[PDB]
Amino acid sequence: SRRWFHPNITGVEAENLLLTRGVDGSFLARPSKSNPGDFTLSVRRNGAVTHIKIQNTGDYYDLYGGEKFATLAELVQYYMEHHGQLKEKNGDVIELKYPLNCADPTSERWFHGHLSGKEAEKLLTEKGKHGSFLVRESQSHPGDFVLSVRTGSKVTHVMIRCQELKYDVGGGERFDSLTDLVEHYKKNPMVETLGTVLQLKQPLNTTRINAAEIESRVRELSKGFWEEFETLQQQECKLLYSRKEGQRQENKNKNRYKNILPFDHTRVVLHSDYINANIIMPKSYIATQGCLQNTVNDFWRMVFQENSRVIVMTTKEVERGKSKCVKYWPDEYALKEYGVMRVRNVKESAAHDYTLRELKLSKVGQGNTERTVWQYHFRTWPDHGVPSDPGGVLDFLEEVHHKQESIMDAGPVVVHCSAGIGRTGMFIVIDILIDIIREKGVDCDIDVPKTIQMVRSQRSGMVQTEAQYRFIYMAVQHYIETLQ
Repeated sequence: SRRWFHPNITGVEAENLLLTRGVDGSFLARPSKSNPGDFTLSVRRNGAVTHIKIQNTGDYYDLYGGEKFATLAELVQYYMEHHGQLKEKNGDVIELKYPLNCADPTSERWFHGHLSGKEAEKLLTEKGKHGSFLVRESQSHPGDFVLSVRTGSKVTHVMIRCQELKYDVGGGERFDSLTDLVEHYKKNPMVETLGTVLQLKQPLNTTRINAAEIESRVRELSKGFWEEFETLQQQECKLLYSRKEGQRQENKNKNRYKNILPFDHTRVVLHSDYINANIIMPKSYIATQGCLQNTVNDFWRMVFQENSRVIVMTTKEVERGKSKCVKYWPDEYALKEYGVMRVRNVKESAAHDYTLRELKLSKVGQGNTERTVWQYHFRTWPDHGVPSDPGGVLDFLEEVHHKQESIMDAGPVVVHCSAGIGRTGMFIVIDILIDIIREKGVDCDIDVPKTIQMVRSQRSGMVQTEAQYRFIYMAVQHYIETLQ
């Protein structure tokens, strides 16, 4: 529910809360202030609390003394089911049982704060349609709040009272949080004495902009990005789709990371049929993990079957001493057979930021089925964080786009890194956003969080860090600004 995630809590605070309001098996998750980017899973057992690090360095969440995951939500779901798997001192097992809910509404899409009554009516006027709503703090009766809704023709305002940390609309139920209050009236709408029904359909969109004003939006978010990224993160519980196929005993060894699996509904099916990969539709894409030694034949079968002619590799084979992907292509001028798949490395050309490999791909025994597959291999991604300038990624992407565009009836573009969710998500999203622009010019509407959220519903946790989030904005602004 993401209720168990507390965006504005301290470690000490976390300990008090679990100790007073919680019980054994209670837990919560919070950003770690012991060096940002991290997160902590705070859990109570034996009348005491332990804090457990989870790292995200761009590729995944790594629970210490636990598995690797695509989202915190998937992490929590996994340990709230599979009991005995979450171990403490490499021995003691901790049980996640009782999510300790957060009454802090800052990460809701519908929540603003700071905002005036009039600036509310303007945005609900400019941007809103039937059902759109927001909550803001009352300025006139401070400590209270106001819910404003459009019936798109009309803006209605409802006072929300805070009475010793409980919320009400002046009668009826007193709720533990504004989220509960909101969720209650989204399903149990209010009626005006007059007959109009206040449907709370969708929160007001405060992220879609005209592309011509990304310079503006960025500087605003630059003193911002975090609240917005976190608002998106809070939406990940809506995205817990089934991932049964990757979880079969037969398929387990085909996954590089056990718990980072493809959604059943968008997975690439091989005509065994399993590969850890998904179709991403916004030009379509396939997002996949870096090959294992034992999935290389599957990888090429996939490329063949889908008629993909471009492949984008966003990782070095080894980074920070860790293997990310196995070399799955021939030396230059060599030919190899991968099961029934044959690939020749016809030529390589290095540029500053990447290497290009021209590969010929075919089924063994059927030379009529040959086609040129172009592999772009991004080599300059840094150890930590993201690149300083987006010019590299950009020229890389524009070059990829043009190769794709110059081949008739080309299939999806295959994008991968290691888990296939971090840089992989970041590249696809950037590419989707620029596509819109090359088509519709500069006078058009783009929406970063919503675009990521659309992609997240097709493969788990696409775009992993706030650092990748910020980078997307920088990348698009750059492209915009150099279009003049």
